[PDB]
Amino acid sequence: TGQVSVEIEWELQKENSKRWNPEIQYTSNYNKSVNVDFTVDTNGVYSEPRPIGTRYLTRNL
Amino acid sequence: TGQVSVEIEWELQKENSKRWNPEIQYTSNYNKSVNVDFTVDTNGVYSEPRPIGTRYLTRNL
Amino acid sequence: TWALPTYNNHLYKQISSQSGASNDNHYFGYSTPWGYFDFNRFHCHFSPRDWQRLINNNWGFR
Amino acid sequence: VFMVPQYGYLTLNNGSQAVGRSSFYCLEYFPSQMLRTGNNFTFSYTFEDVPFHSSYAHSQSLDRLMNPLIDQYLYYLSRTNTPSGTTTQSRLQFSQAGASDIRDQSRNWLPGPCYRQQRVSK
Amino acid sequence: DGVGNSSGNWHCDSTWMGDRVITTSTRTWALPTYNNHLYKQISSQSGASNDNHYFGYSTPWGYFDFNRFHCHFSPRDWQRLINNNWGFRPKRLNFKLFNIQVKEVTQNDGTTTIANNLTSTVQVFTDSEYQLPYVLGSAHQGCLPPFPADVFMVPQYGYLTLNNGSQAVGRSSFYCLEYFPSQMLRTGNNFTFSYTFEDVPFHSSYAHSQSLDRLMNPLIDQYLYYLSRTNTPSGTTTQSRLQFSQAGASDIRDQSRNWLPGPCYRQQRVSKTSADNNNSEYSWTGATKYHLNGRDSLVNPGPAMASHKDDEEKFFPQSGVLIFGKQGSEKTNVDIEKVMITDEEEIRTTNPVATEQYGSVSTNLQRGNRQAATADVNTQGVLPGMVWQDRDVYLQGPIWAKIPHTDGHFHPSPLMGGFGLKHPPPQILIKNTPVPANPSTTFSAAKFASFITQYSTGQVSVEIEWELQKENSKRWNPEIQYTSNYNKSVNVDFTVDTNGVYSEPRPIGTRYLTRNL
Amino acid sequence: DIEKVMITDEEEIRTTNPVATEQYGSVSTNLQRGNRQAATADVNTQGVLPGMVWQDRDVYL
Amino acid sequence: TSADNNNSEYSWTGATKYHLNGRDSLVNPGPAMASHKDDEEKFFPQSGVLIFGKQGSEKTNV
Amino acid sequence: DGVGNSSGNWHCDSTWMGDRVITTSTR
Repeated sequence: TGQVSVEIEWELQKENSKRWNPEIQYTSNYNKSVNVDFTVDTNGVYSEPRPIGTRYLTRNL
Repeated sequence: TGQVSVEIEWELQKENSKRWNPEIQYTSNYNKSVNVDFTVDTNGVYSEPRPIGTRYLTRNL
Repeated sequence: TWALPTYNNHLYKQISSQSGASNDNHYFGYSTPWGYFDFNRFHCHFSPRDWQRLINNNWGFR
Repeated sequence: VFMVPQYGYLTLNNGSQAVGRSSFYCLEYFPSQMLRTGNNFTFSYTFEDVPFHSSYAHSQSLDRLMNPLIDQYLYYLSRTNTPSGTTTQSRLQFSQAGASDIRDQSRNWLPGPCYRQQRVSK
Repeated sequence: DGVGNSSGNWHCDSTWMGDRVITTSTRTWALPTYNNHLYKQISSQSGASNDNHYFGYSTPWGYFDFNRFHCHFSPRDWQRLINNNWGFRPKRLNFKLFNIQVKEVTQNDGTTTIANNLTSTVQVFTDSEYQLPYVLGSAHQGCLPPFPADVFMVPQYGYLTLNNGSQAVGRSSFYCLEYFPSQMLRTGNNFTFSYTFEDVPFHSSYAHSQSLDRLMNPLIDQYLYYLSRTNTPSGTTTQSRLQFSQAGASDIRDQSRNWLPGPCYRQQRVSKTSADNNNSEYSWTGATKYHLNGRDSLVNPGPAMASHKDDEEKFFPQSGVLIFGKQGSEKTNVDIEKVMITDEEEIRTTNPVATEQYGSVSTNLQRGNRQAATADVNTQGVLPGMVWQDRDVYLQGPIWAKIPHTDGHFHPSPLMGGFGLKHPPPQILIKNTPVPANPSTTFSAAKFASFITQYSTGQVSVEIEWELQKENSKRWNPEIQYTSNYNKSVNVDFTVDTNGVYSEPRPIGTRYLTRNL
Repeated sequence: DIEKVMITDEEEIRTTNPVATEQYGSVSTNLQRGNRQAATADVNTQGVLPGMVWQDRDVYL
Repeated sequence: TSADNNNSEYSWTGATKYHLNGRDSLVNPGPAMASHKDDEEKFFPQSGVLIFGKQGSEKTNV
Repeated sequence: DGVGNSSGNWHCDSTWMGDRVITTSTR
């Protein structure tokens, strides 16, 4: 047994949009729930509730 | 008559949170509508549909 | 782009509340031929997207 | 396109009438640059240092700042009287606040000032 | 250096150098594996009243706290400090974790076998950036013990976030402590780090010798007039005539004064003698409280204000003072003799009495056909010109507290007393690294549950440097100092009994020297 | 009518700021004793007291 | 004006005061606040203003 | 160094620097 550690460096292409109206972003729901999303429950079991895909910002063709 | 132009420089305090679960952000609704939010209608009348307040990110006390 | 008329026909005027007005609503002042610029509302400088960019990402600004 | 607002100001008043202290200002008394077509007017300003406006909402309430697992070491007045046979007798009893009685934990801080309002519903 | 070379040397002495004091204290600690190495979500019980709801998490991490004064000062050291100094404050601190021990317990067959595990490690990290909820300064248990000999058990870290009753709102924050880089230690390693406090005002260790109401010269009259008498006799029936006078020794209550006492949020008054107190359950219904988000929360201790007027040592505010427990006191519903109730008579010169109303104010415009009426103020907000004294700090009392990160805090000195720091000493979190037992030879994606039982032990040492404001009084008659009683007793104060149990018999507050206003 | 305006919402500052509609707290107004029950009164207006913390009003677009 | 004022000894019972250590002490002058509204130069606070004596005024009950 | 000296220090943080991000994770 023992520890393993992986580090990765990622480059980014910053969003530069000049769109006027507000875009769509990813937000956790404001409403109350017995468990918060992406967190251990009463028995200590982490769980990813939904799949998150990278496409929320929009650009023209 | 004539043109007026005002420029302002604003300083920012970048969010540095180490929270694990995803935070709440401001997003326009995904659903279809006869008018998009924050845009001129059929007759060219711009309109701010809802008030937007600055408090969405969360920090501890 | 802005447009500026000639207010008060180029004359300073003294103005006050109406005799009928309740005591809470009395006032006395002047109206001037001058027009002023104001941009004290936030949307004057930020566009909705710009505003979105600002709130989502920053803890503070000034 | 917008229309420039018209400037006016209010000073002291005694009802409709204006008291002696009231100030009348002639705007022209101030030097003002005169522009013709093909001229421009620019000027620059730097704000004073001011505190950043918080664009965050706290994730922890003030009443809840303590650790749920460990009890405090300070005591509070839990129960003022205790049963004595059939009729209850005045006896003071103290306890240490814990998760069970969070409302009673000792705390360093107090909420913000309040001037109360009336409540109307949508 | 090596497995068999000690990481550090034990240090416990207080050394005084002019106006500076360094107090070092070393303790041995033990750290279990909390929550079986699993983060857990915790909340109040369905039955719990709405005032008692909460939602948060319990973490496998254990933290160090030393926010109690006796952790650093010995009773004699404390005596030296109060008698001699008008003020003091913390300057900087040094913290060390050395002689780390990790052991393994084999509990098969009803007999427990404990043995070294030189390979296993402890993860320690300091939250120097304050991205973790600060659980310090809430007067929790587990402080480095007052007595040096005692061994203590490291507290377990947990935190509370937003909640809507039992349920947790969307805004609630879940923090993974591991997400923070934490240095890993083996036996024969050490962890040290240093911190320097921010400039803060000295905590007054003096009690004023002059009351606020009395600051004037007894011999000379004022030159300002006050409304002495509103009406005067006119034959048989008295007539409305205004008369003015200059206040003097004779009518001291009337002298004009520049200053006002400190703000007051009023308390309920309960007496140490059972007889006086009313026979009813007013512990909560009669208590002074504030409201946040629909939850009534008891205001304890509350704004600093004297506990009792003259000759009323018998009384004390319901929740307006600190109350420490005598050694051996249980958790729930102890009798009065089992606690120690603190006493704030010192601040009465400038601070109101918690039980009494701040003042009287006139509420109606009088006239010929309407008598002059006034009403009491039980709650006065700060007004310009007020002066007050912050709450006292005791040997068993808290040292500091994190000022909440908000737009506005006014006079942000912790209400329990202590030093209100913006950037307080960072929380130190330590957790045994989990070690997996014999795994199954065939692969399985499910997470492990069969860890090797472990606990770690070792020494911890904290040093703090304190600055002093030496007493410079030119008073003629002798002052009041703190002295142990001359009389014989079966046990000396502040010492282990026949069975080796250290015990602090009484609370010691810093205010004995006196200065003028 | 109400539908013709937009009413702002300050739920964010509730963690440290009182609820505008509700009273700040309760304070005891009489000295109890054997023959006198313990009574308290609500405070609808509390001035700043030492130790208070609060959040300034939000700014909107 | 003597007439307006009520015919009673309210100099102390009716006065605004604060309490320190069980002693009621008159709050004079007290926090700065205007002495009278418009057109009420006739009135003044009981102990809310400064009062100087004209030259030659005695000590008690002038 | 030795049997009783830890080989490494635990790292898990993501740090953002302009258009670059470094994400480290230890298990």
